[PDB]
Amino acid sequence: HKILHRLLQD
Amino acid sequence: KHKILHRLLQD
Amino acid sequence: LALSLTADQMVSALLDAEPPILYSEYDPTRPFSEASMMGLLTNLADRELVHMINWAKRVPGFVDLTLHDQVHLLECAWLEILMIGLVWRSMEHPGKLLFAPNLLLDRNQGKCVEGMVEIFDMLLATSSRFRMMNLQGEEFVCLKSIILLNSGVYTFTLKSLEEKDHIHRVLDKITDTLIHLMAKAGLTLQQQHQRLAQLLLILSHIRHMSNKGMEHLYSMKCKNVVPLSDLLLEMLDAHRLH
Amino acid sequence: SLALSLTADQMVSALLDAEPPILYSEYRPFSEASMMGLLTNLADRELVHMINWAKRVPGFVDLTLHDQVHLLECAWLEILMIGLVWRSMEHPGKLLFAPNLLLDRNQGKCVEGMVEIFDMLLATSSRFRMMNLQGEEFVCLKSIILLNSGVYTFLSSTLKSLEEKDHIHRVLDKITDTLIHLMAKAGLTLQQQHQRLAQLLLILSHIRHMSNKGMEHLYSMKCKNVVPLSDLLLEMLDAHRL
Ligand SMILES: COC(=O)C1=C(C(=O)OC)[C@@H]2O[C@H]1C(c1ccc(O)cc1)=C2c1ccc(O)cc1
Ligand SMILES: COC(=O)C1=C(C(=O)OC)[C@@H]2O[C@H]1C(c1ccc(O)cc1)=C2c1ccc(O)cc1
Repeated sequence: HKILHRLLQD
Repeated sequence: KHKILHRLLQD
Repeated sequence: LALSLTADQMVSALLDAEPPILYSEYDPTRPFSEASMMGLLTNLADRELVHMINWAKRVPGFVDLTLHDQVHLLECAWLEILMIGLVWRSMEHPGKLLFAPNLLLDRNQGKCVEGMVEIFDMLLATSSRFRMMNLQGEEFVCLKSIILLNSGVYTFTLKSLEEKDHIHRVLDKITDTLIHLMAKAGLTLQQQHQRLAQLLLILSHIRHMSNKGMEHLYSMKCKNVVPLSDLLLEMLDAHRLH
Repeated sequence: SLALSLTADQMVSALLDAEPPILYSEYRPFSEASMMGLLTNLADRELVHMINWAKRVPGFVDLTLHDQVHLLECAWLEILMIGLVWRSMEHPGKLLFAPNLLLDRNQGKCVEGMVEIFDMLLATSSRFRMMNLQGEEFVCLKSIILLNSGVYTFLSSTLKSLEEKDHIHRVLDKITDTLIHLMAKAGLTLQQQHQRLAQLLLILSHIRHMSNKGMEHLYSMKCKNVVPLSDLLLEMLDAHRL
């Protein structure tokens, strides 16, 4: 549930 | 077979 | 013919074609189980389907279609139609789904059916959207008719593409009728197109719920939780779940 | 503020500018694994660009990270499929997955369960062709899918969650205004405008249906291990059963 979170910040 | 719905659509 | 109806005559026809609200076979002597709750909902849905078939025949344009195309549209849309009905009946019962007048359930109650509470939450959400938007009954019967004609239209030799064109013309009349209602209700021109879009976008959510609904019903059928009527088995089979 | 102040022309310009690029597949005969491998490899690369496009959809960066994550988890396959359909417009009977992976129905469907999905995608593409969907309209529809698909599945009941949903609904209304503007510019009558707008939004119901079906196929491929699903793909897929 976190790779997407990471792409959104990145 | 003859579908039940197809028959109900005629009544 | 449907295309020569005015807006007012379209609304009149759809209000008149409305099926009744049916009672559940709810037996309050015993507690619910997964099987008993699912038995109640499937028995209700099965009785409601017979009235729906008779309602569909009264939706303008529907009887011009061949029996095969009528069958396909109802097979595609039946659960969407039951669901929009339910959300409509539930509007003025915040937190609850009015399956029937004697079967008014909150989310906790059908947590007792595995995988049901997800669907229930979506249905309550929709009912809340409708309440907030203040959906009117005349708008509701147009939306229900749009679902019948639209959901199976894109999955339809030469008789094919006149049948598809007839459907799109009737759908255009139902748009015309929606805008007319909104204009008569005093909405501005910009408010009219904004509300039309808001209502039609809800149909995507209704499709979604129906899809999730169908997969749950299939899983219930496949775990032998409840016996389904021969009619429901065939409607469910059209969605060809796997 | 930023997005609610744009003119219709500026909205359209912003959405056109934010468009992601067309990606290539890999550069003889296919198999089941090699076919889905190309599509999953592709989808995975397309997802990375989609996130960057989402950030440029006016309104989107106003939302919390949680909410942007939820919208993308709900919308992603609908967005990939509308792109595909758009790309395939000028290729009757074929899906342009990438410029070098143009796939017919006529292609011996080595993937099992893929044909019903393909057919639905083709019928949508034929619908956009019939309609003469314009690029400016397409970018509006794709933004509506992003913003709409997850909007009712916000089960959060607080004052920060209603102000947020009202903001997404305000942005959605703007995209509606923008669509209407395009149609007015194109010289459509008010009656033609409302009809076309309805026509386009009813296609989104069909797109949702395709995504729902597509997702089930994907989850069943996950369980086979014959295809290497990427880490991000596993997570997006996880979100639809979670
Ligand atoms: C128990 O949770 C779910 O499996 C369902 C629904 C939902 O949980 O309602 C909150 C809903 O979709 C099903 C359902 C239904 C359940 C059994 C059937 O034979 C047919 C339909 C439904 C149904 C919807 C409307 C209606 O008039 C009758 C049944
Ligand atoms: C059996 O065929 C199906 O699994 C699918 C599709 C269909 O066969 O044609 C689109 C479609 O939905 C899936 C799919 C897809 C396949 C693998 C993925 O990792 C992600 C998406 C698809 C896909 C859609 C768009 C895109 O840009 C890439 C893949």
